[PDB]
Amino acid sequence: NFEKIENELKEINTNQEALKRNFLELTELKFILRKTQQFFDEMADPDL
Amino acid sequence: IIAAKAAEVRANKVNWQSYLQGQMISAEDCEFIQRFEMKRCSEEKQEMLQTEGSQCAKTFINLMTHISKEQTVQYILTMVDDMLQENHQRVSIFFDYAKRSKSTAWPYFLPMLNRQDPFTVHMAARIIAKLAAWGKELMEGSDLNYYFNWIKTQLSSQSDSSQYVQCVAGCLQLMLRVNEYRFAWVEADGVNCIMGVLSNKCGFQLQYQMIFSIWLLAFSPQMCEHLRRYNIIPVLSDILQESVKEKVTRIILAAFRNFLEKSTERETRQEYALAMIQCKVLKQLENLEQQKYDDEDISEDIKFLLEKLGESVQDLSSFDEYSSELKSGRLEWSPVHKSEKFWRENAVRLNEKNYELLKILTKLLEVSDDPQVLAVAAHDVGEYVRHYPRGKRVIEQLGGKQLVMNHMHHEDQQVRYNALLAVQKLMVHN
Repeated sequence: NFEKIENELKEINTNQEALKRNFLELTELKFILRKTQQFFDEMADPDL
Repeated sequence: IIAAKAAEVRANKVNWQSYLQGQMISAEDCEFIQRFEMKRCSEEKQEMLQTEGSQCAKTFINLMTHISKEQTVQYILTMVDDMLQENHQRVSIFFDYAKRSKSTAWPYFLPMLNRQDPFTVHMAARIIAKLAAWGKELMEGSDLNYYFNWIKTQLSSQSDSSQYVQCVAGCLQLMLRVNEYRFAWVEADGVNCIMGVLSNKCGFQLQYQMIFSIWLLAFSPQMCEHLRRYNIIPVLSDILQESVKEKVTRIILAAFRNFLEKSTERETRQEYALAMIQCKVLKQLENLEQQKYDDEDISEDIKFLLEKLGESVQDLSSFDEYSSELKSGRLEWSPVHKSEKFWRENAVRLNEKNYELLKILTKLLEVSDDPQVLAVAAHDVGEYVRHYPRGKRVIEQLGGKQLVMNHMHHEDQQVRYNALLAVQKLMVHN
């Protein structure tokens, strides 16, 4: 019981680390994507 | 219970002439017993047995048959038992007497087992076991049927009664020592009697004795094959947790080795080993291996069992076994599921047949009524992504992503937990 308790605790900890590491970068990417639409939409009547 | 009464009987001598004068026994019988009592040294005992051998067992039988007060009868029985202890060959005099009488040995003695005194009946039983185990004449047919029926009835009583069941099991074991009685006992429902008495929380010595008996049965290939109809292992695995004593632990380990050794087929070995592993014998074997004991057998058997259980775990971890359990719906924590090395080696195997394994898993994720199967499906889907990076998009395509991220809200907390583990696998990285 105790061995597994420790194992799963450590697993969840490392997973939290990895998930946060990915999440922060992807969130900043979302924000840049959003604001870059306003940057682009000065005369963006053509398709691209 | 046996020892104190045996000691008292060794001393509770009384005049054998009291019954000759009453004309219940013959003058030669009384004279034989008196002369044998006087002739105490080993050479003198042999001289008596070799000069008046025909009269010996007849005197015993006559006095035991016609005597009311137990003390003398118990004296004869204890004397025969102690004489067998002194020299086991003393079984031969009874056979010589029976042959001279033109009779088998059994009808003389079997009725005694129905007498009133537990001490006397059980001592007769010990004598019968010694006689018919050592001698050329085995017990057979209706005679053995009644003898093992008496064994069964004494077991059915299930404490002084349990301490007498000690002698019952001792007789049973001394008989099973020879092959014929093993098949006779398996043909009878006596193995069910062993199961019943074990489950009825019998005493420590009795546990050792019945595990001795099952270890004898497991020694034989065909008796090992027979006894699966009871499947002792689920009982023995957990009872081992309490029976830390060296006696019981050693004998159960030996019985385990006997199962996995004398199992007749690969499927038989798989059945026994599966019982073992699903009842968690492997971790206990590792703990006992870390442990160290007095004699060879315990540790050699633990090492052998580790070898064979490891081989069985590898077999169950076979890729073909994984596919076959997926086909058979047996998503029930076989060692393949938790063997990490298997997952590292064969996670790519889930792509075979155009991802048919993943397809089975993702169909079970919406077809499994069994929460165990559902949870194992979600967990295996997550493990696939963990062990094979490209599987992320495969699982997104098949809907395993959505299915597990939803089933983490399944009605069974076990399914929820496994689905959370699987979604964590998917989110191991981008």
